[PDB]
Amino acid sequence: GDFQKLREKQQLEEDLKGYLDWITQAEDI
Amino acid sequence: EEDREAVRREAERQAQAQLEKAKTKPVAFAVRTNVSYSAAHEDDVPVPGMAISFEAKDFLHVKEKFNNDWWIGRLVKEGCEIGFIPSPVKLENMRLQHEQRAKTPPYDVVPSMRPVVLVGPSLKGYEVTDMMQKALFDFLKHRFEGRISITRVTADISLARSSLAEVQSEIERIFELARTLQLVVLDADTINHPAQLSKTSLAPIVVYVKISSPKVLQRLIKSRGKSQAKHLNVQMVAADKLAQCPPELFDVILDENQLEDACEHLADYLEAYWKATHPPS
Ligand SMILES: [Br-]
Ligand SMILES: [Br-]
Ligand SMILES: [Br-]
Ligand SMILES: [Br-]
Ligand SMILES: [Br-]
Ligand SMILES: [Br-]
Ligand SMILES: [Br-]
Ligand SMILES: [Br-]
Ligand SMILES: [Br-]
Ligand SMILES: [Br-]
Ligand SMILES: [Br-]
Ligand SMILES: [Br-]
Ligand SMILES: [Br-]
Ligand SMILES: [Br-]
Ligand SMILES: [Br-]
Ligand SMILES: [Br-]
Ligand SMILES: [Br-]
Repeated sequence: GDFQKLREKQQLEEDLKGYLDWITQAEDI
Repeated sequence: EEDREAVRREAERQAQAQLEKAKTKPVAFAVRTNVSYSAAHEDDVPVPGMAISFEAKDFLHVKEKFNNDWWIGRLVKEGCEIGFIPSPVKLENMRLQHEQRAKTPPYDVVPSMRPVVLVGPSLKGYEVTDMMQKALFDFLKHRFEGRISITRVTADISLARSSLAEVQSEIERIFELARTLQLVVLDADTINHPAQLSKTSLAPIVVYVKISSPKVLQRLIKSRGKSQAKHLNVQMVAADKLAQCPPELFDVILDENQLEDACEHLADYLEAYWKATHPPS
């Protein structure tokens, strides 16, 4: 449980969710 | 004496005259500078202290020609006002005079509003990039409604395939869209890298839509299905190339992971560009 890797991992989860949502917003135009 | 100080003080009045009168005039054309300038007394500015100063790669809006030595215009920058710009022959003459006492064109015409071009997060023509850029174009359309035109450019404008004439006419169209100082945004299919337009006179505002994490981009591509994941490598390689560029190659970098935050950043930048290009009356 390296903490730095934990928060990095969580940051990448947030990034991915954000971009997936971004793409979805483009799809419903 | 005050023999002479009749004419050479009426000249200064007649110069300040034209200068105030050009304040309301439209922009005749814009230039990107290749040289810097700061007025020295011996330069003999039609109104002392009224020459503009600029560095290389600045942008100038030119209103009119005062004489063979001086144009009237402004640095495209908030707070900067109308003043005198030395013409290319005047710049050459200052250099030549300077050499004598001690014994590469200076301006490129560019659109009056720099066209916005989006690059990234990867290659255009694939879903992740095309959809992420599409959301940005749609935002700008409404965010700047009444002050903007967003236009598709299919012709390969980096060539300045598409014939020479087809490219030239698209380039002329982009200049024309910017003539009345509305924001201009290009959806330019062929442009994936800033160096692609560097040799044109388009002088784009280059917006980098940046996904910081390659792992994130890979997952996004995979989310599109195997038809897109087949082309994973070429997209990953292209994103890595943008990531290697020095940040100064980009005018705006949007590395925000929420659409609304990326939009706000881009809008703030363009709103400030609007101010720089539209000085108060
Ligand atoms: Br001066
Ligand atoms: Br200035
Ligand atoms: Br500018
Ligand atoms: Br002004
Ligand atoms: Br001179
Ligand atoms: Br809006
Ligand atoms: Br539009
Ligand atoms: Br041709
Ligand atoms: Br450029
Ligand atoms: Br050009
Ligand atoms: Br990563
Ligand atoms: Br799959
Ligand atoms: Br397939
Ligand atoms: Br990358
Ligand atoms: Br930035
Ligand atoms: Br959002
Ligand atoms: Br900004």
